[PDB]
Amino acid sequence: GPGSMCMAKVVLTKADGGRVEIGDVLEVRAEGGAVRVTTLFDEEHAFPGLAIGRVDLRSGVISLIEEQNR
Amino acid sequence: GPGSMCMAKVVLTKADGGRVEIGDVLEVRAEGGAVRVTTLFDEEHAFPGLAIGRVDLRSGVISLIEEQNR
Repeated sequence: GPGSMCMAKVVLTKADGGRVEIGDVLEVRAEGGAVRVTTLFDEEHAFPGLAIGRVDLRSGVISLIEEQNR
Repeated sequence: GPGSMCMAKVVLTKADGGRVEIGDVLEVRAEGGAVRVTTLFDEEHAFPGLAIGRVDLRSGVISLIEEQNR
């Protein structure tokens, strides 16, 4: 495979129209009308109004999508 | 090298109470009404009524859940 190894990364778009990325994730979950995600920094994030849309293991990218379209 | 990236694996539960797995996946996608997933064999799969529930990077397990709970 590739010349080195890393954990996955998350990417999302806010209701503000801005974007956020989270590197070195240990886990991601769709739960309670939100996405939760946890890192090797012992930090945990939460993003309401999202769901897990795509997982691309060729590059380790996890793309989130808005669960509402209104 | 030594050390290199490796593919995830998917798990899901059927309406019969049995379970199904897909090993060494290149990609997984959700479309709200279904999940779809592709392997290193150039073989692709589809599962209506599911969505992506979690991605656990500690083990490489992707787990699917039912898109309605009613």
